[PDB]
Amino acid sequence: NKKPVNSWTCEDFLAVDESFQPTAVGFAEALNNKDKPEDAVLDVQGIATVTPAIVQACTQDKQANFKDKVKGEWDKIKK
Amino acid sequence: NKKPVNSWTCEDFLAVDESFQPTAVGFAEALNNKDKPEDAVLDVQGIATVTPAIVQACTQDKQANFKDKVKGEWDKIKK
Repeated sequence: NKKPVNSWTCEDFLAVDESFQPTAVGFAEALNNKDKPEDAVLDVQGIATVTPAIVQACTQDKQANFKDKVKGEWDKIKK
Repeated sequence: NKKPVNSWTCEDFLAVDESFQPTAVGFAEALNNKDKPEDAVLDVQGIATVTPAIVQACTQDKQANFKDKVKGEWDKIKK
């Protein structure tokens, strides 16, 4: 799918090759985090921790918005 | 690594473990799509192909700005 990522559903995400799921999550997270991009830091551990929890959350709610599942899982890595 | 990604030089990127380099490349690309997020497109196979080219380019120019090499290699791929 060449759909813009913010339009991906959880279903679209599960279709990406396994080795690249953390990349799709990192991308969605950074694109929508919207804190100043000049201060944006790569949180490898955060992305690695949330990815399986996202594949999990996504499997249980295939039609949800992918970008939205990322934010909600990422809202447990800081809060 | 706590430096903001937009401040990274090639030396910082070469320090990222091989398994997370494509996530770093995709994260850098997302930071450039902050103004109109709903139009950002993630091309996972493109990330897969270009990452090793950026690693090599960075090895030969360690002092250079990381995002600039990301853009340079991606430009050589499309155009």
